[PDB]
Amino acid sequence: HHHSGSHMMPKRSEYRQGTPNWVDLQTTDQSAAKKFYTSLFGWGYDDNPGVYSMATLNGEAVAAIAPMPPGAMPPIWNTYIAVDDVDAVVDKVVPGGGQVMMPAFDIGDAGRMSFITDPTGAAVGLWQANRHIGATLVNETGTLIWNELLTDKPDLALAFYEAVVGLTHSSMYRVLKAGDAEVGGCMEPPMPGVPNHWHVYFAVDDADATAAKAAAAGGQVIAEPADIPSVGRFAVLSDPQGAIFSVLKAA
Ligand SMILES: OC[C@@H](O)[C@H](O)[C@@H](O)CO
Ligand SMILES: [Cl-]
Ligand SMILES: [Cl-]
Repeated sequence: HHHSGSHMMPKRSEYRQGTPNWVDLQTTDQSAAKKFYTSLFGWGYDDNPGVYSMATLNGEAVAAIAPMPPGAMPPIWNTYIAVDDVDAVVDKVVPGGGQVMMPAFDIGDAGRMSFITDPTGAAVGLWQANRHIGATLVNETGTLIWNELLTDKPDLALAFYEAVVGLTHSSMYRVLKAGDAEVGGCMEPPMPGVPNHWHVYFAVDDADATAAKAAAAGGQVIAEPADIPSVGRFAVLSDPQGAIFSVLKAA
């Protein structure tokens, strides 16, 4: 890991524990990644001292792009889940059958985080906010719309998130809940050779158009645009550096 009123706009100023709160990209070429994600999503950036490049859209923080640490590596989109007391949560990880990959530490005055794996090996950050809460805009076009745990052992994984952050779920595909709020999903991965991981979806107006634009911008279409019944339409894409993520047009 690199750190080593119902109709209102979906602004966020707070995250309940268990809610995915943030995604960031660690990459081999920050400059190039910036241009690519601008091409797809229209992001601007605020560089903060390497440099952590905060992606912005309509005056709101939506994600970030970070440089790699030493060692080697394929670029990756990281997911973070909000927690009230990261130290307390971390204390439950090993008893719950997971691993603490990166022990808890303070990131400037942004917050405090740990990087863990669940018992199925899917990695996720635990984020205790100080100055930085996470995304201040979600769901809208160009922003984070869904976080999905792709794992070959959903119930085992989800028992762990219940024990450690209090996430519950219901089946319909598993929809994850932090209290009464739906905050993400979980299912078995699409193909052999896909590691268990937290998958990142950004909202788009037209999955097909975005997929075409991705290829034209030097990325790759990993899974061509396809419909998910009653949900909408998605494509799985790679940026030109190799980082995989999906785009979703919701119906
Ligand atoms: O519960 C708060 C979350 O931000 C939800 O509004 C998003 O839809 C999760 O994807
Ligand atoms: Cl470039
Ligand atoms: Cl392609």
